[PDB]
Amino acid sequence: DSNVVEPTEANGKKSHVGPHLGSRMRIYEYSIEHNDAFWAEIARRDFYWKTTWPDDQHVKSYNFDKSKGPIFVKWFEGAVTNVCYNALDRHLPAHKDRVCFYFEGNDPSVTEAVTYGSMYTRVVELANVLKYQYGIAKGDRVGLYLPMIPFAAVAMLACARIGAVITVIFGGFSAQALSSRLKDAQTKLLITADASARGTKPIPLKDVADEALKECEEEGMSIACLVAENMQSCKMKEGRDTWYGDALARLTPEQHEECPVEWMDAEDVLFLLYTSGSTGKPKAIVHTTAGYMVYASTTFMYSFDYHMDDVYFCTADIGWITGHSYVVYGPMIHCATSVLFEGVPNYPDYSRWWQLVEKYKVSILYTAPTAIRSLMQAGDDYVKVGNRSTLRVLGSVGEPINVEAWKWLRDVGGEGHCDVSDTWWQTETGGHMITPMPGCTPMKPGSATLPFFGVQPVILDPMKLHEKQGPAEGLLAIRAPWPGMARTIYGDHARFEKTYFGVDGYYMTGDGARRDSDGYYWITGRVDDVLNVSGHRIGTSEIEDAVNTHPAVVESAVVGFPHNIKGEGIYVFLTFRQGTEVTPELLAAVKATVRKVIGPLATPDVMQVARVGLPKTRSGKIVRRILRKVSAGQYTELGDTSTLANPDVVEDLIAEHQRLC
Ligand SMILES: Nc1ncnc2c1ncn2[C@@H]1O[C@H](COP(=O)(O)O)[C@@H](O)[C@H]1O
Ligand SMILES: [Cl-]
Ligand SMILES: [Cl-]
Ligand SMILES: [K+]
Repeated sequence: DSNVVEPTEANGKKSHVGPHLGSRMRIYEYSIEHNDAFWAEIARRDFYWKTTWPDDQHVKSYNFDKSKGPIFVKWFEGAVTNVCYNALDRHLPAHKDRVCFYFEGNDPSVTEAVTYGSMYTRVVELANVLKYQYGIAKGDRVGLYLPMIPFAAVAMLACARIGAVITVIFGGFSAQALSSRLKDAQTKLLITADASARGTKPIPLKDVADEALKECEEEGMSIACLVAENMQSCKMKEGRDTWYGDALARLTPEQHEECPVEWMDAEDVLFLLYTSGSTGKPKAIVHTTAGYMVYASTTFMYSFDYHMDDVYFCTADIGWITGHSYVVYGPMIHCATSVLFEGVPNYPDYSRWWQLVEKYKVSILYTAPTAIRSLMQAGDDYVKVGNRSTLRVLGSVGEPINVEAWKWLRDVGGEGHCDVSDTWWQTETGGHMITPMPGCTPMKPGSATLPFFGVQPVILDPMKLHEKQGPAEGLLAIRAPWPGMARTIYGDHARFEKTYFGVDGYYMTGDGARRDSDGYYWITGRVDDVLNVSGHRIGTSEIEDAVNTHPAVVESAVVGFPHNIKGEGIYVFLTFRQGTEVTPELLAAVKATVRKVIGPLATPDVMQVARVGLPKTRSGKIVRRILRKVSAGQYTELGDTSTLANPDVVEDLIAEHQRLC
């Protein structure tokens, strides 16, 4: 095809796989036909095991078919390992002087090169604080509410080292959203920081944590709080709250040097990550130890073709799966040199990421289509002042990338001497599932291209629910297990089977897709009422619930709409009680309610008042198709109105939307 972009010659010569698609397809075919041997050989080559699994030929067991029994997946069962030891200890002493993180703060005068040796010291100190001052035991839950600073990685690895289970709460979440997660995960300890800064905006962290802990205490939980000094005179509750500096001082000197490793079974839980579904409140996706460890690290190495002479920079936050797999765990297990950045691409100005690229000789950069589009809007002058000669791989994650942004990323940001890895995956898959690999994969802008090693995607007919062969469009599903797959939903396996295994034999992704005549996949987006807003998965029912907590609100309906920067924006239709004085202030207060309940990531982009009411059937069900079409200006595609109790409303909905948009 004419839209194919060939991999660069230089990347082809460097590739772990090889210089042409045949090289990839050789390994892929083996990884499907000899799936157990493939993963056993990868596992043996790339990771330390205290104890190996008993049989290379059977490293997985599973059931994808509800009629046979409960759904389950296990990998490397019988093996013993530790994630911290693989990310940190095994790299010493040879690499003690290698940089692990080139850290930069929001303020560009705040910088630190943190070596693997220094990370070991930091992690050993914290692990001992958790063990001997908090009595954190194997399997206990620990919450993290942290900015993108070295201590965030340190805390994730320390918890891994002692077998604690982390649940990371994105620093953008509100106090109520943090509290809900702490309660549901039953965390014994919260680790946070005094505060951070994003651009000119203060990011309170401990002050937010204070309200959240107060909420948890009103519900009878007892949660201790350990606070890192990032910027302060934060309110510290006596007996509950400790400064990390005061904890460090209570360590004996040899506890700055040694902390024993908890040796973990393969299916021991590593972390819980709360994720939005189509219904109900967000639920925690459960990842265990060995299979996730293997999958996240192996995708890191191949999807980005990471070598030891590469310098890697992922712009994603630890509050999301991308920062778990591709900021902390994956990169450090392969002993990568990474850039860790606390701030934003536009502070001090829009050259900031390019200043980081040139300063640290970044060769692999992993970011999001929404960020690329904002840089595009900002103007190319902010890119072209920077030396980009070291870049050779650029990655895109979290939402579909339009052809214009792809081309701009590669030919402006990467100066035309870069391969682009558009990686499709989700929280539930642990790691990349469909992705280009640099040097060996011809690229089609906008396509994730081919399945990762060991992955068998399919297109299911939305009607017949069987596999469709050849070029086809339908539901994207995976027909076989891979080591990184989530093992359950915390406390709700029933919902897990319902959500992902409604079609016996398959993992249902929740995404739509088209596979073309070359076998390349094109992901079309969620097929359920889940939005991807600036790359962030968020459920429409959660936003409606938050909107409806305002006392003036009678009812709301939330839909996504196309957005030229964010990919998808948040559109709110709502009705107020009779007599309400509707002003921009009131609308702003309803937005603030959403931001208090959830956080700024859920901020409504458009608020439309249904002066006559929402379109509902005679049974009271809101007809969401009308609202989706109206919010997108697709006035001609509204569809059926014959089941509306109130067909009079349709004219107003269009009229008002035209007024606004
Ligand atoms: N490369 C991509 N192309 C298209 N959609 C993506 C891509 N990566 C992530 N997504 C979307 O993001 C969802 C997962 O969000 P999360 O679980 O938060 O990582 C997927 O189900 C997709 O809808
Ligand atoms: Cl040990
Ligand atoms: Cl290497
Ligand atoms: K996403």
